[PDB]
Amino acid sequence: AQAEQERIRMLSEAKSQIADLVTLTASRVLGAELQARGHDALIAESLAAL
Amino acid sequence: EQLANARRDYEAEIARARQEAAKIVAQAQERAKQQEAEIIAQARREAERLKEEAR
Repeated sequence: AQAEQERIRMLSEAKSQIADLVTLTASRVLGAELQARGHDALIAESLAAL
Repeated sequence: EQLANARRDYEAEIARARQEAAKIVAQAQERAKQQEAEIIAQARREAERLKEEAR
């Protein structure tokens, strides 16, 4: 049981790293795709909200 | 004579019991320590190996 817990401990850091990396790559896709989709066209949403 | 005869048997029976029981001590301690060390060995065989395989 303790060895299973210890393996999960290493997996827990790996799982958190995997989740953070996946979400950061999803964000960077927006960041990379932002230049092609439009660099400064985001002001339209803010004008409607404000 | 009766007092001496009783004393001889009492002296013969008094001493040897502790020495004979000491024959227990070696074997019983060896068994108990070996089995506790086997418990430790069973605990340690999984601890390192499962972590290495889980890596």
